[PDB]
Amino acid sequence: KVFGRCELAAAMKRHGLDNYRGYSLGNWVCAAKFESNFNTQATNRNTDGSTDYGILQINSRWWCNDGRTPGSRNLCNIPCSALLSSDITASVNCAKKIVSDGNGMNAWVAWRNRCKGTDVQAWIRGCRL
Ligand SMILES: [Cl-]
Ligand SMILES: [Cl-]
Ligand SMILES: [Cl-]
Ligand SMILES: [Cl-]
Ligand SMILES: [Cl-]
Ligand SMILES: [Cl-]
Ligand SMILES: [Cl-]
Ligand code: NA
Repeated sequence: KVFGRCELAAAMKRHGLDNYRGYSLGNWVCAAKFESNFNTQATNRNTDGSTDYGILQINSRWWCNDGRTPGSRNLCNIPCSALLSSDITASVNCAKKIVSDGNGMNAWVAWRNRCKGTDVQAWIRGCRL
């Protein structure tokens, strides 16, 4: 599913992401825009043989099992295909583990390079939340 900006903001708010570990909702929308272009089906293969899955491009080396990433962990305890669902619940629950891990949202390279230190409130402007 390809989400609208406000539709996704509302879904993330209902799943408890607004101010989760201090990150306002605009941060999560900005990250999703630049990671996946708001497309739950996005996949991208990395040089190391790991793959990034879904709206928040969660990586198979640490967070999910795709059956093809040797010596990988599955810290979210989910098949990576669960992250491509139109229901963002599995992605959100896994993102909460990731952002609690010590690096905060710096774990998302697109957030660090394209969202961090920008006016992220702009991503939820105009939305009925
Ligand atoms: Cl947009
Ligand atoms: Cl915000
Ligand atoms: Cl694997
Ligand atoms: Cl594991
Ligand atoms: Cl699994
Ligand atoms: Cl959803
Ligand atoms: Cl933090
Ligand atoms: Na894995």
